[PDB]
Amino acid sequence: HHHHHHYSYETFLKDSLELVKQVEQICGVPEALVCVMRGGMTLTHFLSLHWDLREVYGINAIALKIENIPTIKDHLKTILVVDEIVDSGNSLEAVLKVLQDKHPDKKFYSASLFQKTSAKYKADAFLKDAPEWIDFFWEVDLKNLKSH
Amino acid sequence: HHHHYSYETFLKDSLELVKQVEQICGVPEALVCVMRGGMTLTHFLSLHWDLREVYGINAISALKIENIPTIKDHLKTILVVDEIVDSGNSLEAVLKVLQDKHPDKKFYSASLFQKTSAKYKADAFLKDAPEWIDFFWEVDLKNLKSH
Ligand SMILES: O=c1[nH]cnc2c(CNCCCP(=O)(O)O)c[nH]c12
Repeated sequence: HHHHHHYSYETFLKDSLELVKQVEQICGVPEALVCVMRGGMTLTHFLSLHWDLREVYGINAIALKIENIPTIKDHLKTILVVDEIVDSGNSLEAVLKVLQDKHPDKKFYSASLFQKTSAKYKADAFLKDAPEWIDFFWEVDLKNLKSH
Repeated sequence: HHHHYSYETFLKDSLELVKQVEQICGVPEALVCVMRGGMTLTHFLSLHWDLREVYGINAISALKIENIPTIKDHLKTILVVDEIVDSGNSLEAVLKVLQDKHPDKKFYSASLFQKTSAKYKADAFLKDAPEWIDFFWEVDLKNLKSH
């Protein structure tokens, strides 16, 4: 069927620097992050430490219900929503919808490492077109290590 | 003196943490990530255990616990994860609010590092905390940029 793409820790570090650069071009350094769990956790960890951001919020998604919706402090105006891949785009669109409804005065930008060209909804910042089959080091490294 | 905690060491430690946690409470039913320190660790653990119920909580310094999660009713065995226990003050305050808000659930804590003189200790930890540790999620990205 489809060929097997893999995203390593070293590629993640290189791309994260480029992601930082592109986010700063579009909205400056964010004042807070919303991590889409689980996919965005490692990325948002690295980004929040790089930008010295202590305001890091989480949000979950499942025909979609968005769960654990954060309540962002009033003085935070520029928020970056972070996920690792946008496939159909349905989850990210729903996440941004509930976040902006709840906080109409704030500006939410979205960033993803990978982005399907066919997605109905695209992140404001993304680095790479998503192939049909790609796995990530946070998914596969532990078990190959356990297998050895 | 200065320890760089690498991605490779973190992988090996994460498997051992899984083993130690399962010995104590079995496989957890959900995770609470202490942000930011527990983020990457909770990401790897939740994927390893195939757990989608992952919650965040914030401990910011003086000390305030913020963004207290509402854990669903059917989840009873919860693992709270952070990367290092120093004084133990922030983990102790996280557990107290979680237990206060969910008196029906059992919360266990796990850390990679724990300093021996900590006033409050995690249920499960792997290594004594040395004088200072650079974690790869803290330094690798600025080091790559600057070299
Ligand atoms: O060597 C270290 N590297 C990175 N971070 C730390 C910290 C702060 N986080 C620990 C939890 C705060 P506490 O409430 O337990 O005191 C202490 N030492 C180190």
